[PDB]
Amino acid sequence: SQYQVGPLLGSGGFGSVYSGIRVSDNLPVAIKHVEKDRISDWGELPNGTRVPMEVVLLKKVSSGFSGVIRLLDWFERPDSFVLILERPEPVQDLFDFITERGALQEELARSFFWQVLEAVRHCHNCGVLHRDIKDENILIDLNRGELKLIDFGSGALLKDTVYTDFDGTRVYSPPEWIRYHRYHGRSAAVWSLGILLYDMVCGDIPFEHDEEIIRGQVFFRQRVSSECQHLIRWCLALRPSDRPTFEEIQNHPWMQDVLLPQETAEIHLH
Ligand SMILES: COc1ccc2c(c1CN1CCNCC1)O/C(=C\c1c[nH]c3cnccc13)C2=O
Repeated sequence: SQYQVGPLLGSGGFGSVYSGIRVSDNLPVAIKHVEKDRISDWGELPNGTRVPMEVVLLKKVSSGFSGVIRLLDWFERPDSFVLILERPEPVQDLFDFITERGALQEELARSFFWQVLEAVRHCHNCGVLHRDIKDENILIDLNRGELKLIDFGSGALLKDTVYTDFDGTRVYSPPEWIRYHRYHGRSAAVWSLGILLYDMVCGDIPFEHDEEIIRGQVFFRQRVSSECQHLIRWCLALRPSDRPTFEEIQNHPWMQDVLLPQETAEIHLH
């Protein structure tokens, strides 16, 4: 009615995502159907309405501009919720991008990683923990060179105490989760960021099995500068408290002289 539904973009047990167009202005959107009986975590709006937590989280971060995909609207159905999400065009997710082009040049990896950090910082500042940071949940606006974080379906309100639930991606999950089913938000995020950064510069993730994660030894399969290797190994410290803060990551020498998004697009995407 209010949207022209296009092709399916992806699906899972959570539900399904379609490309779409808002009739009123031809604005590109994504349409996410979320099955009610597969929602683990429910939240509340002021009005008291139960909604998926993702709706709560998205509202907390969809204020203003950011590298987070914005929730434009949402609807309730008898057995599902429907989320209307911002859709840049043309886009490609980071997983497909790395698949097509292999390991990224460090200058490009630096630009992308920096934008992800800024997006994650925005989330934390808004009281939101994403909990599933990975290449598939990152969209690249190919024209503007801007990255967007998506899928807060595994996320949670940020807190300073321990989390005992996790339904994000295992190979991006920290050793303390694998072992003790316990983690703290920021340090677990930093671990996933380490996995992400390795993924960008090596063209694949560093760990496949639980035992490799808890061993935490990083082998580099591509030529990577010593500074980048150092940042990666720091983010992947076995002890959570040994991991850097976001500020320490962004002040790391490897992170200096980041390209602007449009510069990034001009050199690397055009
Ligand atoms: C299994 O597929 C899923 C699952 C969850 C979400 C999702 C997709 C579809 N793609 C996403 C990219 N990686 C491959 C799978 O998309 C989302 C949000 C979106 C907001 N705006 C957009 C624009 N284009 C595509 C997507 C979205 C989601 O939460």
